[PDB]
Amino acid sequence: VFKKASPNGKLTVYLGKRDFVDHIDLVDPVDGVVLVDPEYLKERRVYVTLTCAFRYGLGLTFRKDLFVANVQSFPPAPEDKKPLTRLQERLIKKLGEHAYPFTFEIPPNLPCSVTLQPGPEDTGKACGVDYEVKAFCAENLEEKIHKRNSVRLVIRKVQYAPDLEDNWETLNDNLKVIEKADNAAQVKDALTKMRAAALDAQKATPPKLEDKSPDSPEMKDFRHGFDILVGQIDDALKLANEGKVKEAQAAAEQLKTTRNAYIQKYLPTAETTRQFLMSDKPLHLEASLDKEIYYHGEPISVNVHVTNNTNKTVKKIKISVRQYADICLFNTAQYKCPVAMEEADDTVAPSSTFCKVYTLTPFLANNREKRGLALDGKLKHEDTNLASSTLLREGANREILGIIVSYKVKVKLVVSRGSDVAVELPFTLMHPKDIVFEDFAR
Amino acid sequence: DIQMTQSPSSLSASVGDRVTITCRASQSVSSAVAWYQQKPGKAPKLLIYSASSLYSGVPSRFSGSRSGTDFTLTISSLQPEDFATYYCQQYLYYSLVTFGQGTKVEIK
Amino acid sequence: EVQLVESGGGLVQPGGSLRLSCAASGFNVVDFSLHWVRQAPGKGLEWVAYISSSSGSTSYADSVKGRFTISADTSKNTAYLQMNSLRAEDTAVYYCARWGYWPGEPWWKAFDYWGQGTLVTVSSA
Repeated sequence: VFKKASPNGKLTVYLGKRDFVDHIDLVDPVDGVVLVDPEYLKERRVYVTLTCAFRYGLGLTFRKDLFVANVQSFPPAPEDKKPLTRLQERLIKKLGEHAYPFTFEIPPNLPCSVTLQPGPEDTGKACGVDYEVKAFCAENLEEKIHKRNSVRLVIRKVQYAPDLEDNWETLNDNLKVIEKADNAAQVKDALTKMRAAALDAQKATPPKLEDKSPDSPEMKDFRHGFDILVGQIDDALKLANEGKVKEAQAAAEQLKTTRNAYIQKYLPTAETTRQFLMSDKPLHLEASLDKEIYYHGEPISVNVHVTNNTNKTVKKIKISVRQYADICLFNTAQYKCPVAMEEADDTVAPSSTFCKVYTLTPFLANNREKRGLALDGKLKHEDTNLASSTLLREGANREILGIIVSYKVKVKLVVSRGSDVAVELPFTLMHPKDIVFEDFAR
Repeated sequence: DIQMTQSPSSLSASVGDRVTITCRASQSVSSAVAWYQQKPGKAPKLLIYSASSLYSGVPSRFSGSRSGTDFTLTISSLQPEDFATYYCQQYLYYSLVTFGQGTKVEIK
Repeated sequence: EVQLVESGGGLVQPGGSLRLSCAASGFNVVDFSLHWVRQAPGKGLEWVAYISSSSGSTSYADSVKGRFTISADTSKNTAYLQMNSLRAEDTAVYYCARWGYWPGEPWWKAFDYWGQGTLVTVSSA
């Protein structure tokens, strides 16, 4: 596992992990074993703690810290508390008669491990939320600490993303295969696969209506839509069985219409309209995101639909993915940092219709040099990426959370000369869901 | 064609014991699995449809569970009617129906 | 009540023809689909063919693809199966089964009501 000794290496702390996942019901407990020597503890006891520390920049740091967790393990049993776990008990396999363990628990609504990025000349201040398991030995809790008697680990809490999206992806690939198919066999196989995917998706529930009742009217409408979709798949499959491939392809093209019906109901969209004087008709703009939950590094494709009847041409399209970070503290300020920018010289004739799909990807390596970003750890570490979006409170408090991180996509249209019309699409970025010893030191 | 296979080709159990009968799909069939109990020289009877749901009339000591593409059935066997061959059918589409090789529950 | 009466079996020389009739009572054929499920003696059940009277669509099996012919009759609640050039592998007892339509529970309940079945045998002599 992982270990780390004090500057006076007479006190060694082990842990089963360095990163702990947040289950909304209950975070995993912290299991560890404390190895000491009673001779150096002639009249003294070893201590363990856990705090949700706050950092900035006696290191010239302002602090607003709130959590306490106490389990002392010398002797290990004042009372036989022992809510034991398998690895914690088995860790005595190689450890002698001084190794007494500990067990901790984290509240299920604490903020995750987020850290803002400062710099020599930064657009934002330095702040962060991080956890620490600190161990030490002295006569009592209130006694002054010392550096030759301390081990201070730093652990991390991570939220992982929560079937319908996979089913829709399968349907999209099967539809493309259907369009590109040339014989009846591939058509039939694709139709079978999409029928299975559509049924499986109909068995599921959408994220937006989760709080509503299972028998609520919205769920009825959703299942009705998937019923229509499966019926159209059935018609295409029957035509494919008859062998007439072209009619099957048209019946599959009808699935485009039913998918368009589903999208405007259950996917992020936005539409703003603007008009000017000395004209007759206004300008209309629309955009849509394919999905809501995104994975770090997964490209984001942004549909753009534009129509116009004005007397002005437009040759510019700008698509961006913008950071948004909150600081729920006394220094309250708000931030916005484009993580990925896009530019094309596409066409807006005075009277014409345009629709193309553009793909973007927020990535830290290309976007590193700017300051004030939102990260989840030290930049030097390999497991450090951008900050996953702060899952909003389920009606809980906001001030105590500290740092809220969110993402949304902007599409801008550059009005020609003789504001610039824009839409926004909120979305979500998240990470996808004997003993050998090692050192904890990062 | 979606293929159905029953692994425990023969089971030996007595009255009152617990019996489990498995099935494994070769392709993703969202539920769409039904189990039939074929008595010696009699037509099949519908026990469990939708891969988990019960059909009215069938006794209550019958249940199923789906995990990925693997389907299983569980009984608390009684004397008169729970000793026969059981089957596993996939019914995704009208012209895709394939039945599984049966399994027999003898008497020890 | 629901009863799937199946009749029309017998012994036929190789290359001969037969007409297997499946009569239904207690429900009209215009509301459900009708299949055919084989059973070889000492083997598992096998799918044969089917018909749906709401669309006239029929599909057969890879073993009897070019030989059999299925046709329904709404006014009599019977769906006819036609045997042509019966081989030796078709010496199996045949069942008639009913399956519901897509929207709703009936599709999910696959083959709720079967038939007693008729036995056909193919031998040279």
